[PDB]
Amino acid sequence: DPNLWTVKCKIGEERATAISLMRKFIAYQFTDTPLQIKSVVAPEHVKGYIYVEAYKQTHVKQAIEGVGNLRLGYWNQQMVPIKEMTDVLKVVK
Amino acid sequence: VRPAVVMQGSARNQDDLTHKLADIVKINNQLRRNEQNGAAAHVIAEDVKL
Amino acid sequence: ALETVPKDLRHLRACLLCSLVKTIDQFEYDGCDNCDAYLQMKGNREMVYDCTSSSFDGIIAMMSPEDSWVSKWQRVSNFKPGVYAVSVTGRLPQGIVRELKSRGVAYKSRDTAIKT
Ligand SMILES: [Zn+2]
Repeated sequence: DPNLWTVKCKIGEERATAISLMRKFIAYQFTDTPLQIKSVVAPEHVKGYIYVEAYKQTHVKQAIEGVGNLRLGYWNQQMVPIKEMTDVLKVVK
Repeated sequence: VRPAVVMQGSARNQDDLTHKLADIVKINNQLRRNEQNGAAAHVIAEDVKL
Repeated sequence: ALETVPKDLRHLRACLLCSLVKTIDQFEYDGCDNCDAYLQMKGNREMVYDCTSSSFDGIIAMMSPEDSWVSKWQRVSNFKPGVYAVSVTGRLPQGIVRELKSRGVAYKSRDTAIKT
C-alpha cells in the first residue's frame, strides 16, 4: 500500500488544484510521462495543503511539477504517520 | 507590563508582548477548536508545534 | 475520462450510491459514470436531484482505484476514475433502494461522518 504525503498548496485553492491535477493526469495518461501518484485528498476543513497518496515522494514531486498552486510544496512533502493515516478521511459531525 | 501607547497620531499601538500574546491566543483558539472537533490530528500536531 | 471530471466548482453534487462528484449539468448531460446503467438520471434533472446531494463533506480524487488504499477504505476501488466525496449527506428514496435490491444492487450509506 502507498503512503500519504502533505503538499503545501495555495490557501483556498485545494479543490481547484486537485482538479487541475486530475486534468493533468487524464491529459498525460496515454503518454510516456504518466503521473504515478495514487490519489489526492482535500479534506473539508484543511487549509493550505493537500494530501497525496503515492508510493514514492519522487513520484509526488514529478506529479506536482508545474502546478503553480503547489510551487511552495514542490521542494518538500511531509509523510503522514501510518497510525494517523486513517485520520485524513475522518469527517466528524 | 505591556502598555499600549499611542504613536505620533491617535491609533493605539500595542506592545510587543501584546502582539505575541495575540498570536498565542490565535493559535490556541485554533487548536482548541481543532481538538473540540475531529481535525484528523495532523493540524493538531502542526498547531502544537507552532 | 475527462468528461467525468467536474467542469467547475458551482453546483457540485455527489451521487448517493457511489459518492462520485460532478456538477448538476454534467449529471444531466451524461448521468453518473458509475451508476447511470441502474439509476438512469441522464436527461432528468429531477432524477439527478433524487440520486445526488448538494450537501457533502470533503472530496477524494480517485484516479487509480486498483492501486490505492483510499479506494479500499472508501469502497470505490471497483468504480471509474473520478472525483468522490469523503462523506455524503442524504439517503436514496425508498423506491430506488427497493428497486436496486430487486435488481441485485445493494445500497450501503455513503455517509461516513462520525455523528457526535
Ligand atoms: Zn454513482
